[PDB]
Amino acid sequence: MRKILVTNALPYANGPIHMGHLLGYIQADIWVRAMRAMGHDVTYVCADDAHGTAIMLRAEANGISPEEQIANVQKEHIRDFDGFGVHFDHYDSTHSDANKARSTDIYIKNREAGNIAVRPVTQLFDPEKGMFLSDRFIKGTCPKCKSEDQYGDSCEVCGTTYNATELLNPRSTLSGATPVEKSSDHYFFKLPNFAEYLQKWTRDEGRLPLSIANKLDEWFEAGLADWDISRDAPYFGFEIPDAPNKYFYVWVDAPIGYMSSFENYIKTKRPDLNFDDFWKKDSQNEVYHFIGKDIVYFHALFWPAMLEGANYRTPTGLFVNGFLTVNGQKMSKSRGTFIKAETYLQHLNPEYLRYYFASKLSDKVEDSDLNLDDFVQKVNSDLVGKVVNIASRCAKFINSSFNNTLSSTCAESDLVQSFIDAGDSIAAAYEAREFSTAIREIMALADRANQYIDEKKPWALAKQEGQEQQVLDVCSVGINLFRQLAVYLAPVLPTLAQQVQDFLKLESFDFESRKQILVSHEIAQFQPLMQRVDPKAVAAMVDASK
Ligand code: MET
Ligand code: NA
Ligand SMILES: [Zn+2]
Repeated sequence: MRKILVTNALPYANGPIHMGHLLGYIQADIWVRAMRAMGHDVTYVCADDAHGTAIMLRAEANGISPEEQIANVQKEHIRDFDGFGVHFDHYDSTHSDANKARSTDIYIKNREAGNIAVRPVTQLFDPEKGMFLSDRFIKGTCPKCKSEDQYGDSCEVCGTTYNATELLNPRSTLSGATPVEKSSDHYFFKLPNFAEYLQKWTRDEGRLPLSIANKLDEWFEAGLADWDISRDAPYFGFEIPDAPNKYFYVWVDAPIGYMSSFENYIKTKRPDLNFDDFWKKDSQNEVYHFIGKDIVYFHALFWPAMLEGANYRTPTGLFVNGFLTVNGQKMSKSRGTFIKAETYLQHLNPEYLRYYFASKLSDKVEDSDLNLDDFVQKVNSDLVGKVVNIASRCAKFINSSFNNTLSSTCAESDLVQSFIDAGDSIAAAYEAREFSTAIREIMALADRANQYIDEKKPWALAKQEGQEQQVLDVCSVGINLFRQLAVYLAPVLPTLAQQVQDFLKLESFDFESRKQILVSHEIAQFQPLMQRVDPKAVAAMVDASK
């Protein structure tokens, strides 16, 4: 009865999608597809994160306006997401008019509720560029440990936090020039007004993964502070109402893009839904954000406080994932492991990576390692050599000898029913984001199917007097077992699933449809459904990434 709204983190419009970021997008897409295959009403949206100084820097580097820069990168991101089967219902932009309006609405409601303060602050200013400098565009000497080259917010060597004005001998990263100190009025969101609210919110059952417990404990012990939400002109972003020449910091309007992408989606595709159905405080529907562990603070503290302050509902849960390593090391251009999503697609089948990720993904916030030799072996053994070969080895006889038509009865009803009944556990694993468990359970079923075929030996039956019906019965069971496997893998391998729908002539492929055992059922001529992963193609991708 409850409908679900799901998002992925919004990528910045300042560069391409890389293979490491695909982990969370593929995780979310698998979940959405599996939940839909189980009959849930799931809406799935994303958008480009379009604002901020970093995006202005890229635009100028590329000789174009910010508006043309974000238009270019949005098309690139959509291209890459689509290439990996990450299919959103809608892909928008934080620059949209819908997001401008909702940003103003949330700000003004918070301002009138008492959650906004304005005050003059001392800020570093680049005199060459005529720009006030935010913390990530200032470097200097940490006042505590005296280490060079630290940004304006905190030191990586000793961990001290500070205002950028406490750095010794600072520099602007925009020009290298020495900044000067000036005054600028800044707008602050009064996050401390929500300390007790968030201490309860972050600990509600299902809101956050259990591992984030200690990380939040640190955060609440350290104490919440007013959040600086304004940026001075020049800034590519939304102007703050009644604050001339002041803009919302990109992170204010970025999560609002979740609302606005959804809002623009339902305006064309779900006339049965309205915005309040998901975002009014009395909503009975669910909202989930898939996000990396590096942005949990924005999503677990800033975001629900801003929503609560504006009388909107808050996310039901944050699904948090770790990072991807490659061959047991951080991804580097020098090792050719900082791989653009576009480069992978120029050399390899995307469903290789969907499967490999699924076989390792769990509900835990952990880093996943992509060992490239293991990637080749795992995908080839599991999919090409085991799962797809079950169809091949059974279809061989049905296509060649039995007019492409499965037997009129199921000769192993209990065995097939046992594969059907295993769907309940597989569905529960997908829903719990325990993808590695779902894959293991499916592969255990594939082993049982090969065990059955090996026991019956259709190749021997085809060479024995009078066993024609038994060859057909056995191969028909094998195809039915394969069909169950492909239904269960469909959230992970949607293209393979479409191909199996064509091969088995099946219009429906959701979980309910699997209860229909195929009998007297014409199938198409079998053709290979997946090529093996070629190690040279993997190496060509690595070499193209150096
Ligand atoms: C509202 S999610 C925004 C995520 C941000 N663009 C990032 O890359 O970290
Ligand atoms: Na995980
Ligand atoms: Zn330090």
